[PDB]
Amino acid sequence: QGVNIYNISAGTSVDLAAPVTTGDIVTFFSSALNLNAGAGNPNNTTLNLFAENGAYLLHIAFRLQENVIIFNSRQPDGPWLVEQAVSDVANQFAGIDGKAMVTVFDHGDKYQVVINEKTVIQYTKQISGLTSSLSYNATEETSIFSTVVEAVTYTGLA
Amino acid sequence: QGVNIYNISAGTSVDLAAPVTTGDIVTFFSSALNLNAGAGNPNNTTLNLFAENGAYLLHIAFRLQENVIIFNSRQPDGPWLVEQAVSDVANQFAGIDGKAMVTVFDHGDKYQVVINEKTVIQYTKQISGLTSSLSYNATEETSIFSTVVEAVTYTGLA
Ligand SMILES: CC(=O)N[C@H]1[C@@H](Oc2ccc([N+](=O)[O-])cc2)O[C@H](CO)[C@H](O)[C@@H]1O[C@@H]1O[C@H](CO)[C@H](O)[C@H](O)[C@H]1O
Ligand SMILES: CC(=O)N[C@H]1[C@@H](Oc2ccc([N+](=O)[O-])cc2)O[C@H](CO)[C@H](O)[C@@H]1O[C@@H]1O[C@H](CO)[C@H](O)[C@H](O)[C@H]1O
Repeated sequence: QGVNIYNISAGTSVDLAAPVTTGDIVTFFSSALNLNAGAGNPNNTTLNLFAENGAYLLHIAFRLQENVIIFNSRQPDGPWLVEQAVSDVANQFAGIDGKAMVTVFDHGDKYQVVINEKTVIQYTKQISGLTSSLSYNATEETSIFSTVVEAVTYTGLA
Repeated sequence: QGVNIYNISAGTSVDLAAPVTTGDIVTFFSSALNLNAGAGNPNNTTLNLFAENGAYLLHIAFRLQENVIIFNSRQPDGPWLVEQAVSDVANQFAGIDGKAMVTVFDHGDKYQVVINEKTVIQYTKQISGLTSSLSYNATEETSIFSTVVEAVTYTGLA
């Protein structure tokens, strides 16, 4: 078992030293929380788990203006697949201010997403595979998280 | 599976909403790092996993003056057991400044301790059982970590 730490500036991605597979965990840590950020176009912030081939295994989109969190997947150079949506952004974060954490458990055929201590969705995968890189995209203006998001992975758990 | 967050002021402990058992994980996060803190008496900082009966399942002691990290266990109202020691404190933290994280994996008959990304010890348990509370002890003067340490547990993984 191992712990890997990464620092992700908004708009960039990182390649993992250890891939995330079934039974593994990834937690994104934000040193800030701005639920009053400007409107998204349409996203304020997105967090993503990528396959080495470029596929979007899991796409987490926070949209304040639409007050919802979208979950989707997408083949390397393909169209976005079936969107799953959880309504009420601020409710998922309630209980903790000025910071936040987003955790994704890889349960084989589903991705469990947890905001702080709250389970937000049991996302049935539309695309399977090993997560080889992670990303955090947003503008320095309308992101709900800090400029740099810390990612910690817990691998080789199974 | 669930995520639980706790904030631990130095010298206090917290009771877990979800106990940590075999296959589970606990990570202590410090917002500071002072490897130049005053001498310990003999500990500068200790992090602990407790059983509900008060037993010290795992005791992690950081001693700058002795430049070593001690690992031990202790029955509720019993003597300290066999000490395990890893030498060179600062080396375990090398690579990251101003902050740190300490992770403990409960592997059934052993506790794996990881400082940041470095595995420090594969502690063979001297006392088994469920971890029901965690603590972070130190003086506001000679602690190597921040005044408040954030603890995150990942339970129900097995
Ligand atoms: C701008 C916007 O709200 N895009 C949404 C919208 O789809 C469109 C596409 C084009 C236009 N337009 O030319 O005016 C408007 C809306 O709804 C889609 C779902 O039906 C998407 O939500 C789309 O945003 C895209 O969502 C995907 C994830 O599904 C991903 O987050 C993309 O980055 C995002 O643009
Ligand atoms: C002060 C000190 O260095 N204590 C150490 C030492 O044991 C003693 C006990 C008493 C005296 N004394 O009356 O002068 C000096 C030293 O070595 C022990 C191991 O052989 C311990 O390391 C002890 O510290 C205690 O360690 C345990 C864990 O084993 C725990 O961290 C206690 O909080 C700590 O005091």
